[PDB]
Amino acid sequence: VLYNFAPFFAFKCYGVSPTKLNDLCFTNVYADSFVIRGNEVSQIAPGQTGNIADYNYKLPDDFTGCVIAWNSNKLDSKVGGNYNYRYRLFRKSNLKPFERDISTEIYQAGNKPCNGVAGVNCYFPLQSYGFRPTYGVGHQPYRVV
Amino acid sequence: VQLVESGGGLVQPGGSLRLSCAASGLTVSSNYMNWVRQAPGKGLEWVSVFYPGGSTFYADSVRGRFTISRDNSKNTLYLQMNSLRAEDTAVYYCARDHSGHALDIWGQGTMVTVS
Amino acid sequence: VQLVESGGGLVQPGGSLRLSCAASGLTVSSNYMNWVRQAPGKGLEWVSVFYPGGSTFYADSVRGRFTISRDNSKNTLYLQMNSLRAEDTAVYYCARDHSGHALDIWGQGTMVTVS
Amino acid sequence: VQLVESGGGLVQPGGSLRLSCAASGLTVSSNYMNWVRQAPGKGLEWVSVFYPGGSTFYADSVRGRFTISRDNSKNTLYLQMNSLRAEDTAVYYCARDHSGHALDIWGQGTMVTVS
Amino acid sequence: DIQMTQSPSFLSASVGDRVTITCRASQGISSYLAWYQQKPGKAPKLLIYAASTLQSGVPSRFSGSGSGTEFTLTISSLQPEDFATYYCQHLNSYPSMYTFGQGTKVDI
Amino acid sequence: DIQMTQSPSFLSASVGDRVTITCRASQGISSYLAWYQQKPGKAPKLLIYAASTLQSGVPSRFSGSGSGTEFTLTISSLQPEDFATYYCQHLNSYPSMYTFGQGTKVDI
Amino acid sequence: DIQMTQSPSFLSASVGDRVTITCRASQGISSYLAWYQQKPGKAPKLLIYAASTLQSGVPSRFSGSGSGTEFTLTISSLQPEDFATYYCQHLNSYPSMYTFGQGTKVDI
Repeated sequence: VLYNFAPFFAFKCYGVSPTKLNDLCFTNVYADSFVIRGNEVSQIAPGQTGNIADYNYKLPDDFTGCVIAWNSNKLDSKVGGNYNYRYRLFRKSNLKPFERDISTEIYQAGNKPCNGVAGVNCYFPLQSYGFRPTYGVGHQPYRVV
Repeated sequence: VQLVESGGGLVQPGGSLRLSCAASGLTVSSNYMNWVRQAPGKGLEWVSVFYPGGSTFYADSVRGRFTISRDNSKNTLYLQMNSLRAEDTAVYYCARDHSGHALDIWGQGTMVTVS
Repeated sequence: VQLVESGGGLVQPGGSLRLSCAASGLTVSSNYMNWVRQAPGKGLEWVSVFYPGGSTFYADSVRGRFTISRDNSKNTLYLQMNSLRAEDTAVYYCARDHSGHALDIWGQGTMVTVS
Repeated sequence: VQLVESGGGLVQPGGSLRLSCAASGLTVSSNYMNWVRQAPGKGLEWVSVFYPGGSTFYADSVRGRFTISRDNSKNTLYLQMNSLRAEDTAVYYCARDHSGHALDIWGQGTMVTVS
Repeated sequence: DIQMTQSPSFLSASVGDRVTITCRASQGISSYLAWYQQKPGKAPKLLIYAASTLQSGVPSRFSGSGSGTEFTLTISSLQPEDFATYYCQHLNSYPSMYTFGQGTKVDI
Repeated sequence: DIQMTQSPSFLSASVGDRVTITCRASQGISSYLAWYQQKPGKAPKLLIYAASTLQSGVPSRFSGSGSGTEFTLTISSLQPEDFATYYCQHLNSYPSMYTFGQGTKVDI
Repeated sequence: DIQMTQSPSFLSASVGDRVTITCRASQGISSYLAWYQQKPGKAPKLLIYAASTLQSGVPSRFSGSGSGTEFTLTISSLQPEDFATYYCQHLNSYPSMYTFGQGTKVDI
């Protein structure tokens, strides 16, 4: 049903085959969905290092699954701003494979104690995407499952 | 916060140098730190980057000969180079990234010439 | 045709240098190119050789510490050394082979002393 | 017996030097030979050791960057270093061990500063 | 890949008038761009970052506003100490990352 | 592991009198200890090794005797050329080997 | 393996007379041998190569002819600029390749 309805941009599978997917049995088939920049879709793959892979969502090395990415600039892009979507720019250390962090605590930079107010040397970790219809294909919104 | 840099001088082609980035006020093991190059009378260029995690990305012109290192004991950032006559003829800068694009705390440059 | 050579100076024992052989008129990637050594007040000696194909032969006294390289981008020949106090105390020459035995286009020497 | 030492000078951080220990009267391939370090205005410290057999023990502060070597052809002892700004800022001594604890034949020091 | 270029290059501006600088980005651009000031023989300092955010210690004299491909910065006051050089940047994907582009020169 | 320390550190001794130096070893010690003399700007030379063995070329003026944890060296004569520095050592197990400990200074 | 040696070593030759030089090769030799000239402090230049081939730019004054083990070169004219040094060579098998042998000196 995937091919017939939704055209795809990067349809890739690791450890399994697309055509031979139907005639196989699994006990659990998960499904993780998010929205990533176009040029950062490639960070969703085994291993890899980057802003998204290391600090937001890290896939395991011995990964058995499929990654689906298709453009959404027609719908997901907003009229003049899509500041809703955010990614974790600042984190102390990398994520163990298949992990999640939703903390909005203010990051600490420097040995000086960090107060609640961001100010200087303390930053709000999450940073907002900028989505507008006139942006290039690199910075256009994408949907990855 | 101050970022005083040491090292430099003149190194013959095919030689090696290391530069240390001393930072007092910010943690090197917690911020995006990077190296910026500026040949005399020309624009700036980017060399390395070093995330809070064990990650590092290099530019194409400085890949395979340039190695970066961090030591939390001295709270300093090190860059290791295996120089070439046109690869390293510039002042080197040490900076921190606030909002993922802007480098604010730029340290004083160190002259690294090859001859 | 001219073969101007660069590099040299003084390197401490255990150090490293590289010498580049700039040739304007002949292709380095097409001719037998070799390195010739001459200690002060003594006869000449042979160091390396570099065929048009990916082949290289070294003398016994310069094997394992001396590496040669060719770059068609700059049309130049490079020699990499990991010096020793008695291995490298001589002027170095760059030459081409016409008839498989004779070296005709000899470039100007470069002094490479160790101390 | 005399142990004259050569090498030294100034090496930039991240550089490399080698020091040779010339001994005329005792066999380097037969005695306990070792390297002793003395920063200016401070006490002495131990760096390496080299048994008659193919054995070598290093101190913790000089392990992995310091390599020792012996050549029976010249009857000399060599130490190879890959220097660091605080690892090597001292005069270096060459000695022999008589009774398994006492170093008698101490050679003249060689200044090895980094800058 | 995107290429950052600046149109003005060298300029001549007097004390009385103002100066407007523009740098273009090929294949579109996000809202993240920083402006630097580099007096000759000195390490450059951040002047304007993000979308006209302005920075503490940077005078309100400076103000750089723009959106999309067309980006620009303008100085309102009389420029007592004649500034020298200015640059753009924008962080990119894995291979290139920080792209500064050609510099700009302004003087008396 | 054992730590070698010397109590006197700096001292003041005249020509007429003698001088006694002691260095202590933590967690006990064997009978193997060497004493060195290092005039400023000169390579040190062996003075006394093992258990008060004395060495050829070292004057009978010097004599250092001790046993177990407490070790000491004494100079009997008037010390014409005022000596400068002195050290202890003892060879150890794999990780540490030669341990010299803090130095000692004696002068007029 | 073959060893290249020259008999004359140092020589004394006046302007009026000529000079003859010979270099010997152990265990026989092919017909490929080159002669070089090296004025002091200058990079040597090819003078005669192969079997008396002579080279463009080398004067007809020089002529070096020989066959087999015995090889020699002779200068016919009066030698206005007194030449200094001369060498032989012959390319060999894998380990040695270019063998130059001992040099030769001729002067007034």
